[PDB]
Amino acid sequence: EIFELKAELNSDKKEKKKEAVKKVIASMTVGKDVSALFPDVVNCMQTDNLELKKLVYLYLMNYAKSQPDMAIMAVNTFVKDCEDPNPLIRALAVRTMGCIRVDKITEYLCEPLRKCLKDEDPYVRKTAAVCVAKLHDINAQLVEDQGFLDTLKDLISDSNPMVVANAVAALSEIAESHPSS
Amino acid sequence: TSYDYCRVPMEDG
Amino acid sequence: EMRILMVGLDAAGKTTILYKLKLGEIVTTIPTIGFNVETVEYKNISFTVWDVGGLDKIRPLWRHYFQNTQGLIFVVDSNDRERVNEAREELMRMLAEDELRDAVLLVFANKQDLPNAMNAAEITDKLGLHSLRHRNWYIQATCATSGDGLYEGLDWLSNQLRNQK
Amino acid sequence: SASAVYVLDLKGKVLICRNYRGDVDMSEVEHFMPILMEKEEEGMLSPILAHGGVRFMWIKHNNLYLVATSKKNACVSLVFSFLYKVVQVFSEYFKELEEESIRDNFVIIYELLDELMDFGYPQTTDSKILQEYITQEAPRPPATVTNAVSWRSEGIKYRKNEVFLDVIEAVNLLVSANGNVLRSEIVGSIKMRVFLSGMPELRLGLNDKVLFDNTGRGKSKSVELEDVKFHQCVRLSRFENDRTISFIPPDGEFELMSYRLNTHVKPLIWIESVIEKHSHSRIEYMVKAKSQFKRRSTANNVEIHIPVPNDADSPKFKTTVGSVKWVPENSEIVWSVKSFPGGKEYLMRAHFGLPSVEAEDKEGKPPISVKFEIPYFTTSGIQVRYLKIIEKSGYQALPWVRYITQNGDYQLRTQ
Ligand SMILES: Nc1nc2c(ncn2[C@@H]2O[C@H](COP(=O)(O)OP(=O)(O)OP(=O)(O)O)[C@@H](O)[C@H]2O)c(=O)[nH]1
Ligand SMILES: [Mg+2]
Repeated sequence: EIFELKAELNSDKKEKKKEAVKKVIASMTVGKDVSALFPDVVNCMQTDNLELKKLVYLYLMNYAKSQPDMAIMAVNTFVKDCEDPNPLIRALAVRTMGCIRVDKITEYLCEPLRKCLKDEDPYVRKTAAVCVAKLHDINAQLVEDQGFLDTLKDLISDSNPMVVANAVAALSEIAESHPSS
Repeated sequence: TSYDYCRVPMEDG
Repeated sequence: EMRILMVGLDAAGKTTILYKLKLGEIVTTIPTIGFNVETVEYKNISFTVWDVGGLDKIRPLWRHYFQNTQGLIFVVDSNDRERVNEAREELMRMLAEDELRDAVLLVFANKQDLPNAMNAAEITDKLGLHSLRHRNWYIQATCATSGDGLYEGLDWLSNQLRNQK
Repeated sequence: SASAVYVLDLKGKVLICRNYRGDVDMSEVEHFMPILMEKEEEGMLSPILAHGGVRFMWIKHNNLYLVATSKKNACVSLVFSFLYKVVQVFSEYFKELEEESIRDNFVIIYELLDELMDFGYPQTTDSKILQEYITQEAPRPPATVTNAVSWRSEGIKYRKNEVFLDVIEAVNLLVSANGNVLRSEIVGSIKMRVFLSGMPELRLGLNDKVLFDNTGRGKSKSVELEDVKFHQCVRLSRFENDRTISFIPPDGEFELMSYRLNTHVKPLIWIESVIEKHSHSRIEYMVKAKSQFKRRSTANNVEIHIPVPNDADSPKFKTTVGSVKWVPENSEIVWSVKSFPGGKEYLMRAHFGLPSVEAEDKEGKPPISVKFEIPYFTTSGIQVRYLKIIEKSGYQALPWVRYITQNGDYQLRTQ
């Protein structure tokens, strides 16, 4: 029942893995326990097709809580996607990064988020400013140890006020979690 | 809608 | 249109030679916690290459790819004598499965720029590649920064994938 | 500060789901519908339900519940305005939003629920700008998505340059059983349809009372706009300075401003109704509808609803002008007049029966509520004066307007 799905998923044709992952997140929509098919969609993730990678990021976001040890095979792909010339796929990878709620993963993700805060193109900056708050939701002292807050306050003094608005939102999110020290 | 418009002036100098 | 792996202990220059076969550059690469997959179209065969890193927490996650696996390339660590023993142990733990049984073997002596790195005969005797039944194995000395020995290994791989002219 | 935007159906199962923070478990929506059916039978229904530490902000669409769960002290009005904007975005991608649209377009709806909100914060919800890289048919995000002018994509070129305006009135009214007016306010809404090329800086001009008192024309007819709610696009600091309406319009239909003022003028359509409800026998409706406005105007397709009892039978309708259909679904008569000229006074007599065995429960008294529509006429008397198209390129556009008077909740209570 799922074995044909995995066999069609471990193919090499575009139209096979694309219909495979659409069938997967169609079964995820109706509420079927598709958590056991985790490490086979991760193999067919690195594609240049962008309508497909949103579905795989969706699967990585809805099923990293249930499979915490299996989700270690994604960090290289996110830190690869956070250097691509397309800014949409960078901000897509960045807002996919923080929602993965695994404590063992956030220790490696601090460097590309640090780079994307210092990016030029403001779309990925207004994504990464909220992703800082996503990361502070998981481990608060890790973000203070990495020193993102002093970099986060520098986007408040930036122009192009959407990055300013998301940075003020994230800072008000983090300062609510602090004891007001 | 079967209703028709009325043009307005531009500058109102 | 064949899949192929690149496994081995970490910091062995394997994603370096992967992106050297991909583009032809020597890129700055982090220690690969996850994995890389690209393809290299070469001699009318798309070499779909599956590099997996060699960190301690990601070695047991190699069995999740071993369902429907066709080929294998193992890359040694010639310059770390204290870790090549546990690299051989991870290899024989990988070679102790009846699931990956049809794959060919291809060993790359990598990072051949230091004088301390061994030749293409001593690594075989340290690993014991002769006593591996049903393993059509072959060794190759590869220098990562120059790119030598890579196309020869790909050509022997093409002679192993198809068994015809 | 939402946590998980859920979209349910009328049975309570999940049509589509999208969590952001993980502070609310994905099985917490299973406690929504039993809690709603529990609160339904004690009159303590609320848009904010409560399950321990998980609150359920929800709205009701056609067949859909857009539950947005939260755990902490969420900014509630943020969540509800987000949910109605999500409704508007889905109804701008989809011609209707029903159960048949979620399970057939899940390719794009997960993308939208990933794009509109991250970590519980709305960040990009203008649907027309969002049509440019999230399509059902991908390039870089346009510069309009990041720039300060975030509702108008530069590079749109049309053949003509048409500026359409619809200054649509909506008379609210509430007349008590005594025959006196309790509340009478007009909620008007200028609704534009812009077909312009370039980056225009329009300057709409009204006959505002404050602008004329600060101008010096304080003896002509000027509307006292008691409150104005402009769109995002209007420069609000410049409006607070000198009542000036300056903006860069979006591309397509939108609602520019929503003015709201009171009315010391008589109601437009008056419903003088009498009810001879004899017990157990019958009921007579010697209702009349006079039009208090000017003789020239022509109220199109009005529908004067009058609520009847629940169990009426054998109708008889002695009218003068305009037919009567009897709708027992809503349990009311719909005295539909096709064209209702001003100054006239039309009489209508409805006559039902009533069952001789009495009812078991009470009935309730809904109000007489008309559905009128008057073109080319404003009750408020607002007059747009000018519309200065300002473009760096330089052309002449054709600004068109039309005035429609509608109803809002034009209710008249019964005895
Ligand atoms: N001097 C020298 N150093 C090399 C050479 N090849 C690889 N290295 C070093 O070895 C490291 C490993 O190379 P990579 O391929 O980028 O990393 P990897 O082998 O995939 O190891 P993981 O990413 O942890 O899986 C590099 O960072 C280099 O510093 C080489 O030919 N000469
Ligand atoms: Mg690597």
